[PDB]
Amino acid sequence: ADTQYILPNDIGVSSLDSREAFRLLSPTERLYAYHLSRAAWYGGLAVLLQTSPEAPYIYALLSRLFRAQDPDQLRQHALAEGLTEEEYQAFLVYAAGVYSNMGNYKSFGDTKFVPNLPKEKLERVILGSEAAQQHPEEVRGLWQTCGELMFSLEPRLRHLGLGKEGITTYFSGNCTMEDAKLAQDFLDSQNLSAYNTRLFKEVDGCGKPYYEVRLASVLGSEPSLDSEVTSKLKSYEFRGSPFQVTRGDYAPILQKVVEQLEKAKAYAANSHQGQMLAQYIESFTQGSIEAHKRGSRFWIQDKGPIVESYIGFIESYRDPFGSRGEFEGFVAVVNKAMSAKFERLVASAEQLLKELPWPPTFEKDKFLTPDFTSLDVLTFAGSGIPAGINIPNYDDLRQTEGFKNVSLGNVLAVAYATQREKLTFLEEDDKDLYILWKGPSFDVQVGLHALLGHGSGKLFVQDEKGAFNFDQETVINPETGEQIQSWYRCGETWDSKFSTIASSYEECRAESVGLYLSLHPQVLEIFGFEGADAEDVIYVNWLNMVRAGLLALEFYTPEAFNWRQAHMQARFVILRVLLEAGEGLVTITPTTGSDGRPDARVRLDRSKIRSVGKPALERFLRRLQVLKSTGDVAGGRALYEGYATVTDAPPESFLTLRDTVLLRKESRKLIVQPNTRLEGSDVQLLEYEASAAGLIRSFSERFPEDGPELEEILTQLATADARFW
Amino acid sequence: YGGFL
Ligand SMILES: [K+]
Ligand SMILES: [Mg+2]
Ligand SMILES: [Mg+2]
Ligand SMILES: [Zn+2]
Repeated sequence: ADTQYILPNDIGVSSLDSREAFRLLSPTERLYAYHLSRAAWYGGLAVLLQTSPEAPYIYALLSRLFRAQDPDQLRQHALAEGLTEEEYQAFLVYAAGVYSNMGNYKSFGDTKFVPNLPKEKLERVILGSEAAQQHPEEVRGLWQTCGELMFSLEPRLRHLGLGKEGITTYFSGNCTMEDAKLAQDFLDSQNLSAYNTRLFKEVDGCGKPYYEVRLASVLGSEPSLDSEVTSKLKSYEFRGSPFQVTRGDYAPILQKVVEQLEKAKAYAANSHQGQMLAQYIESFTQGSIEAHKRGSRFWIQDKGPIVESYIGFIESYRDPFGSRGEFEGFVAVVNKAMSAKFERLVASAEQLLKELPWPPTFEKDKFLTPDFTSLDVLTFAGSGIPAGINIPNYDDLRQTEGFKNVSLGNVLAVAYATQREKLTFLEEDDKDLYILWKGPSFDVQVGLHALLGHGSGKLFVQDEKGAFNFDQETVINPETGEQIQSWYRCGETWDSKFSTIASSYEECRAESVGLYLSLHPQVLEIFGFEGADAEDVIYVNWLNMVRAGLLALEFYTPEAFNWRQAHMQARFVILRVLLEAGEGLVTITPTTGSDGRPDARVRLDRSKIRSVGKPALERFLRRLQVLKSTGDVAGGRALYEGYATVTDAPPESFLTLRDTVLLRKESRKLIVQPNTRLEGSDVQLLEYEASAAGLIRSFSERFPEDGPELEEILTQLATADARFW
Repeated sequence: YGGFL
């Protein structure tokens, strides 16, 4: 068992396998990947600022510490100061946690984690460290500032979120959901994207709140060559509230980023790569999302590159309101062999879309030749590494230019490690099938999730004039039978309208498409299973889905009635949909484990998957798309938040089950990533041990040129914003 | 859109 809000000493650590991918790269491609990786790792540091008030200080402190003394050197100091090996290991694991999450909160669960050792003992180590002897003011200053928050588990600090009972740095501490809604309405009214923005509320002597919308850029208030953004840099009045649009957020960090983007542009393989980089540079320098969208368009047109990459404020999972983006950047190498199955999935893609439970009027008008590749990651900077990505997120680009589907092969391999001892909530005979088919069924689900999942669906949009992108005269809502009553307007996006459930809603729809189309005998041939093998993959994919729905309860907060992770919430919903169908399709039974502790069992009648499960899923999937397409947020919330409701109602009694899920939960593994170094001419790949110490070393060697400078930059930016929290 | 697990 393991306590909430701490990382266990025996937490799994896996090293990313990137040697063979890197070895295939030409000298030019290596220099390209080198600078892009540097750009990504630089930008990843901003996530610390986007996580918690104390995160940038903690990184700065750990960085100083391990720069003067590596894990084996520090051990000799720490053990001489009274720490046991167990206590030192807890600190190593904590440091690795902060590094891998770019913050002292889990990227997967948004929960705080603290060092599993006495604070006073850790103080002796830090204050007596070699880093402390060399820079006593800096180290004591850092410890004084972030020491308490490093350990504090006060209830309001335990989870990320808006309001008084949660921590967020996307907003000032005094901001609530009301403030976010107001800010979003303002942003939409000015056609300004929330992706690269943060919101700060300050009051005067009269208590009247003033709002600051701050954009992320190198440039500040000073005049620049750009006019599209600088013209927005002014004061506004919106529904009685003062609004000021500023920029300069993470400026010296983004300055490092564009330096490496510029250097990468010297090694671009084609004009599409050169142009997309110049636009990203414009985006990060000026604070223009329009510039980033232009870059994304050029990126989509760069088909099948050897070195694939993307960077910026992309995903909006961590923003409590759900519109602001967290910085991420990745560099990956194309895997020709593993891209085969996904490219033939493209061949039958347009056909399979017609098998989806909604009319073609609710589907994209012009079908675009989709891009689906399997890649090997060299760098994935930010709060975490996904198994697959579907990008860009700009919906207008999605329905005019296209989008890229990416499966991260060497990331998937890390997830393909599950001992049958850890396979909880399954009877014996189901475990065997699970081990055999979890791998292939994932490729199926991920494939459909990406291409036909996120890639399907049309948004009904009315422009500035009364013209629609759909035939409002003949298009009929299949659920109501009436003509289309609601749609998206100018300035409105998926995130802007559905806000807090936008991410989870869409992941649920995507997962449903995958689960739904996994019953198709033809899709089980593109991946090539064909027989009972194909049938087995079906059952396992459905058994894994309903098991994950139970496991999802770890990421629900009863006191706040709040889901903390979009994908897990999505999988719980699907469990609820299948449970709603009744007729003995899926049952959850509270049992007792061999260790005498509370347990549970998930039973799935495989015979009733097609007769009961599919019709229930088909109906659910249809309702999801209709409400999404029509932008029916009220209906969308009523449906989704209804299934996402967690109660101790019989017979399932989920609240009771949750306590069992927490009891037997398994901590997600930490992933160590390699480094690339320049030997003047040649680029070398540096690899590290699959351990906490190894992960620490990988970051210790990650910024050889300007490590101490980044420490000071993060400290400076944090201190400037200290009043907000 | 990212895909975890
Ligand atoms: K979102
Ligand atoms: Mg808060
Ligand atoms: Mg992480
Ligand atoms: Zn997804």
